[PDB]
Amino acid sequence: MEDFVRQCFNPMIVELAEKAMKEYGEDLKIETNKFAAICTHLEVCFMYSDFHFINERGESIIVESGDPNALLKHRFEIIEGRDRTMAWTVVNSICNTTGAEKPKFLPDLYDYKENRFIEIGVTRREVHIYYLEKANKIKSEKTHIHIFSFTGEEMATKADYTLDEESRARIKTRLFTIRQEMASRGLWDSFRQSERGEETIEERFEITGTMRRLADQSLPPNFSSLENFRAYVDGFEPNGYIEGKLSQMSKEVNARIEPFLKTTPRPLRLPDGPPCSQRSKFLLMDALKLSIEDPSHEGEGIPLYDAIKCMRTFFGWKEPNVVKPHEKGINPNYLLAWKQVLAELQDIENEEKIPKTKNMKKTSQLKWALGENMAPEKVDFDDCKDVSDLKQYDSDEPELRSLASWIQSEFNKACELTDSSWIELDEIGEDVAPIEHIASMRRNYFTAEVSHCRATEYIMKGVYINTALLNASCAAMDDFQLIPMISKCRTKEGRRKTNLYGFIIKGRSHLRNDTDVVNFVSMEFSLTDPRLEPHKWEKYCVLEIGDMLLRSAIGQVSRPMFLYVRTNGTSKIKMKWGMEMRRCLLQSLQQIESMIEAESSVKEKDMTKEFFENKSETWPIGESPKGVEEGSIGKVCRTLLAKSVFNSLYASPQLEGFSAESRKLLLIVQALRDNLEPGTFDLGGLYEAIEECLINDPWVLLNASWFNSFLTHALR
Amino acid sequence: MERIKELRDLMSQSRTREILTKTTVDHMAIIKKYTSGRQEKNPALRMKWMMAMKYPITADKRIMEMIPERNEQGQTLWSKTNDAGSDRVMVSPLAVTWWNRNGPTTSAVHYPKIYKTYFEKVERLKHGTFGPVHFRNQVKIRRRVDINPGHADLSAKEAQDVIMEVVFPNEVGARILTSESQLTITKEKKEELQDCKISPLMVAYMLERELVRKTRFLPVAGGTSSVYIEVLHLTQGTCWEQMYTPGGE
Amino acid sequence: MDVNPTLLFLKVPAQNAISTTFPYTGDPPYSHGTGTGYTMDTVNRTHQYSEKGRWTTNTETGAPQLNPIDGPLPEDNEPSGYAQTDCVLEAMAFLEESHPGIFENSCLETMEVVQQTRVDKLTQGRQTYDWTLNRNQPAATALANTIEVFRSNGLTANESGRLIDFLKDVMESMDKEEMEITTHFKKKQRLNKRSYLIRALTLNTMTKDAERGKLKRRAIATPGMQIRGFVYFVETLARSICEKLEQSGLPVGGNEKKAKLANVVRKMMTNSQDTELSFTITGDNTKWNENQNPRMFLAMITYITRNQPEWFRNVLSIAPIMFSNKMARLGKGYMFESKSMKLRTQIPAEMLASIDLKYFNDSTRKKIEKIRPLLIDGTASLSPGMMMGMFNMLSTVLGVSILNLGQKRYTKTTYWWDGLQSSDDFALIVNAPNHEGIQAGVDRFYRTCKLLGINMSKKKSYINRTGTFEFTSFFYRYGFVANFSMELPSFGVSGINESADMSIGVTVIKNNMINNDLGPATAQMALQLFIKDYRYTYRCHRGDTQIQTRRSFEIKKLWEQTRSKAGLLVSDGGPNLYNIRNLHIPEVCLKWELMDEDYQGRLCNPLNPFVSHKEIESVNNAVMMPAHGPAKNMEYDAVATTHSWIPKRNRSILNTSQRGILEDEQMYQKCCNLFEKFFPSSSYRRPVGISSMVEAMVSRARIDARIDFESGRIKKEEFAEIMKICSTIEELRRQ
RNA sequence: GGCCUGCU
RNA sequence: AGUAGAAACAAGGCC
Repeated sequence: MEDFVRQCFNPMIVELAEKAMKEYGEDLKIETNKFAAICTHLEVCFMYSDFHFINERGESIIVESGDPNALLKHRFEIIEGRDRTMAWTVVNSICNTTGAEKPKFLPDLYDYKENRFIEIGVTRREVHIYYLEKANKIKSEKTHIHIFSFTGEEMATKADYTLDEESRARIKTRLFTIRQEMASRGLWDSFRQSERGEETIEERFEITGTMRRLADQSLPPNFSSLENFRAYVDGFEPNGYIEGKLSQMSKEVNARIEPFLKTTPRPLRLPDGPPCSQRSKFLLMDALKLSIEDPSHEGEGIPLYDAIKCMRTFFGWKEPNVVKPHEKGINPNYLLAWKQVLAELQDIENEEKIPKTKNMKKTSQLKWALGENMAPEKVDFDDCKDVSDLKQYDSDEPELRSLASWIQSEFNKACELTDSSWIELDEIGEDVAPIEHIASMRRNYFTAEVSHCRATEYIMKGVYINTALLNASCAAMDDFQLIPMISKCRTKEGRRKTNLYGFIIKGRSHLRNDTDVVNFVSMEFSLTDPRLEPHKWEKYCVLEIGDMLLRSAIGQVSRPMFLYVRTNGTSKIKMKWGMEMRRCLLQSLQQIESMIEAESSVKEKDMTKEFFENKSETWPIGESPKGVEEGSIGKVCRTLLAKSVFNSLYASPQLEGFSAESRKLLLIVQALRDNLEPGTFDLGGLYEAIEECLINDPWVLLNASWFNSFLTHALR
Repeated sequence: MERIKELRDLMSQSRTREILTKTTVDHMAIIKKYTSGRQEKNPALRMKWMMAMKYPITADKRIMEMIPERNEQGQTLWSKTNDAGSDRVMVSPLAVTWWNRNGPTTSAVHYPKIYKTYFEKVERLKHGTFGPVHFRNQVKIRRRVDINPGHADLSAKEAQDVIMEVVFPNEVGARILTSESQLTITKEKKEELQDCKISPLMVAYMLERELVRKTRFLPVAGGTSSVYIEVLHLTQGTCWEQMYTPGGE
Repeated sequence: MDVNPTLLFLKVPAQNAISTTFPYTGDPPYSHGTGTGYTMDTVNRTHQYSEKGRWTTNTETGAPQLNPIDGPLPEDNEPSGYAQTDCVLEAMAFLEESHPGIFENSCLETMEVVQQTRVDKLTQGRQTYDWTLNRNQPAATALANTIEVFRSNGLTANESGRLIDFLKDVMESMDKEEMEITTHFKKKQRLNKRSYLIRALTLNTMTKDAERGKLKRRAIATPGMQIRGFVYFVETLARSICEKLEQSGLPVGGNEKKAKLANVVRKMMTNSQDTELSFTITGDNTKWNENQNPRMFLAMITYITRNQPEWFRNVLSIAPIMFSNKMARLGKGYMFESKSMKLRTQIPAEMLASIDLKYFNDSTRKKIEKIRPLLIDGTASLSPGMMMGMFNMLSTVLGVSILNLGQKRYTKTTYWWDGLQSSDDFALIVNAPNHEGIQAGVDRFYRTCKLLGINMSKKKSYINRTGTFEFTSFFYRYGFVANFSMELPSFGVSGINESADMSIGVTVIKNNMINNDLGPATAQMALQLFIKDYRYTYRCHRGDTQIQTRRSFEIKKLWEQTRSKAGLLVSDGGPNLYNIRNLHIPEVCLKWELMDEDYQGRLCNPLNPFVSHKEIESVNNAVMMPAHGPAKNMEYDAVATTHSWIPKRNRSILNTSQRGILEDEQMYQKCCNLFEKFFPSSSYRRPVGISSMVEAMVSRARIDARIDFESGRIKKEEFAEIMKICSTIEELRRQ
């Protein structure tokens, strides 16, 4: 039958009908009479629509061939011959522009004169039944319907026929051409009734070929095919198989509970080796401040001018000389770098306006100090294979180092009060609710407690230094840059003040990965002689740069004044995390506020004021040789803030591992102290897990010592 | 006019012609998401790192013909170098602030009508009345509650057809909404937003947010009302209760 | 006196101050170089935990595979992957018996979803291993490349737009003699059957960074695109199953997890009378993923899908069949340094099979020597067990089956147990009349776990009396206690954009106040610090200050120009009006009534060249990877302002041979923008159909010109011009 | 010496 | 040298 559509109809219509065939997903080889019927429907749609044009009037202009002009409007514009999505697109667009009603089924054409749709259907059966059939299929329709049938008859409601009658003679001539051409073909044994509305399909997902063999190799050891295994599974029913293997399984497979008593836990062993060194990016306990007493705010001002003005406030400069060498570098380079920094600072002082940011010369001194041109050149393996020295990067456990007493004192003095306010908080919306007033009062109390704390000063120092370093690295990637360490505080009298700890020289910072390292050299003034705790300054070079006179009742001290100079490095991640050190304030004060709220849930009243003023209640916050010492809530605030600050400063994988594996043991010990009969399956394994995190970090070793002390004081 | 004209210009060049011809409508989404740009793992680190560069943000090419290349002192506002995989050009953040001090101005009177949820929140809070804070242990029990206080009793898909018919009346397809509540919602949000020119996509998104009901599991103590859950952070705490009555009531 | 914070625990219980034990204020550990060492170590460890299995050689991939299932029962407490098929089938049968109708229903909904799912659902995924280029690429890019290759090779069933048809094409590709791929350096290369099989069965290995809570780094894996559809269907089934199990806690959030934990502890302890003792085990499973054999997941799913259409069973079984034969790419490689000659070199991992061992240290030398026998075409066969939690939900199902197997109806003894399982972590409440009963119950639970290939970490687990325990960093002590140290890293600028960052910060403060019991004063301090960091990050200072920045001039002139300066946004150098009462309001709407109409109009102008919206999914959704958890998405309330710009892209593609991808990106985006202008609903609802672009665009041009004349700007001249231009593009597409 | 890139 | 820690950075590539 398909030979007929090969022969007669034009290409355009046959591929339109083929795409309509693909539309609903049925195959053309099984039933083709539908293809012919609907392609004839589509053909009558065209032949009825084309050759029919309109101009600004009604009364369509009919031309056998559209002449070249702007007057190519089509009388009837076709609906079908398009995908369902576009057919409904045209339906909705016509409804929204023509203000007509939206039909629920697919029309075939639209006309302007009568401003409505045409649903053309030419069926094998006579018209006077198919018409009202499709009419009762369509609900309350104003779209006019018109149908032909092979006998040659026409019909329509309203007795309406919308265009010329010679066109309809055309239609029925086409119709009988179709008819008495099948006459030569002979199809009416099924042509009248060949489609009955079949819609059914079964989804087929068959495993075959290579993928089947893979299925045959992904079974238990004693199975040969997926078919057999699935049959076995379907036939499988529970018949007490877990019990049999449990009985047969060796009894050494057990989870015996070892009781956890007061005498069970042993102190954590600390590693032994050379004392632990300093790792901070700046001096914390041995910092010195040169000040100007200016009225500018933290960010307000220009760095270089402030630094120069602060440094001019000090008199007593001496020619620098080596006091304590780096022990691994070239100290003369550090000396020359310091003198170069001074010289270029003067050079800025001379000229017209202090630059906002200064670049330094790339001398051999800072070329060595900043580690320039030291990365091995990257080459290909095929060119370097016979080199005996060629091997992997050194990948082994870090060097072992024992704890020293300097970190303990540094933390002790990091929780001490100061003679300045190191936090100038921002603005918030004016409090409107009583709860907001309570929150503001609490916040004011904590700010009064923590602002005068060395932890806040360290927070500001780190934030400013890391912000400046990151910005300089991102801006001046190539050229070495000078950045004075600046921090602005407020005195007890209320006068604002600036403080200059020293200088940082940032080097080449072409940082691609988050782990890539930018090297800088840090110089900081101090008065602490490095000849008393040399092991804490393994990586520092310390010079003697001047003498300071601070008013004291013992005449006047006239102390020496040294310069701690070192080469340090950071990374994008480290800079970003060090510039978010202000969340240590959060951590600490959230803990304290949780304490206050928990206690106030007992007594139905806010308990902040008496906690902060009466200072009756105290918490164990340290141990003295006499015994455990307790301090007021403010001291707890400062201690927790210092702990968070040191966590942010000495952060490392060792800290995370020890924190987790020691929190586990802390929970076990707490369960013991709560009389909850705690038990363990392998306590030695937990101890070994904790002890492997303690390698060389001073902070984690101090935490381990604190944990041992807590165990000793606990378990009683 | 224009649209078909850049269509013809695209089809003029062979590669885009092939892309238009062989690519089917269904694959639309795939090729639209086809990109070499990986999704950032650490957005904060790079936002703090990129903002230290010059020309850290991106803007459409049209910026080159509305904002001058430099400001009064000569600080550059935009660059003509296009982004990696787009025709947009990289520009400095000042071009933002500049646009807020001398850029073109319009009538933003209809934004309150579009962003109905947020302005309703503001109105509800502005007329609220606070009360005394009572300090006592709160037994916070976890419950499933509806957070959206303006949901019109419609699901995501249920209101999606409404949203299309309100914004994209022609792409609705087969669906013609039966429920009369949807009829009235369509009528109201059609006559209300008849000429709003913010964007079809944002209008649809905000209509989805407003009409679609959404639910989440939260620790609550008292309240349980939609209007009382948006301020759950302000009325309920660990050891304190703050009596509150939104402006709606 | 020496200060010691830990001594604070002598007065404050450990859980009431547990936040102090979370050093989440410093930089988390990161990996620096290759992850090849970790990948090799994981492969060797997975293979040696199942050493007593039986060896075979796959006839298709030619790789050695180790099957330990039904192997000898363990005789020691060391980890073992010798799961027994009959035991696990019986466990699943008991799970079904205790929950009748679970499998049949879940299979019904899964069948519905599978037969109505679309291909585009695969684009909604993070990095995936594209085999066309042998590298990780965004899910959409890899899917597009694979579809292009399939269409070039003759597999065009995916044009039906159905994920099931895409999987049919994927499987049909397995039986092809020779496929063709494209490489740029374009060159067409031919892949034989075995090479393509291994490329489709392989995984890409990387090192996990930003992982807090352990000293050593780990390795993670990413699969290809051929196997992700089957994984999606299997995980859909597993999620539908677990949603019907109250003992599971994987498909829920955190608060739901806490609620279920409280309910189970109350149920276990309350029902226990005075005579019965109760004990809670806070258990962690050692080597959870390395001991889960994909064959056992195949067994579980084929038991689940019994009495179901065979096509459903086949499509759900394809995934574990491929995992059982999965291969793993070793990794980036190894970098060597020579200090004598002062140079460095980078050898790819694919050379580990043949490269001499003189360059490697003792540990790496032994690892390579042990893993070499499993090396096939630069990748190692990893049949014995899963690599990194790809089947999280099925593992949770197995754990829930173990938990339910002690409902006192199967124990047949006075003791019994229950609890909650979330993959790699569990809490087990066991009750028994005497300590001997508790010991016997825990021993039998451990033994049954060892029969299913699941091991309990004795070093990271402990048992106490009920009332105090831990679960996924949630510490329960007669009621869950807030931590607030897990969410600390999320208190900074997110890094999306100005408005997005502001809204996300305020919303995070609000949420942590609601959930994590953040205090009022602490919340105010957090708001202040966040505002400070936000202003210092975006160079948007108050405007009344003299802080010179790259943006302080325009901000200052805008400040001096504005009359009501209280309405200026913090992004434009205005005061901050936020407070505890205003944390749930966007900044634009909070300052709407205070803004000057000129500034208000300039700010919220639709014609701004900065705002760009792509799809309904990416309107106000921000992907923030939370600390100590999987990547998560958040809805943030924000108004589309001129500050909603999107930041610059990487731009490093210009120096790589893969430079043509940018031109393809630009052309695809131009075509997509044209289509959207032709089809406005393209973004909100993704278009569907089987026609091509130009057909729809030209036909809609026809119709829209027509109707927009029937009322609108068009004119006959223009309408006819459009009609004949449509004809012109038609004949152009003809040729 | 000149120019390109900074998660590809 | 320095940062850092089971492998890396201490710029890369292209002419």
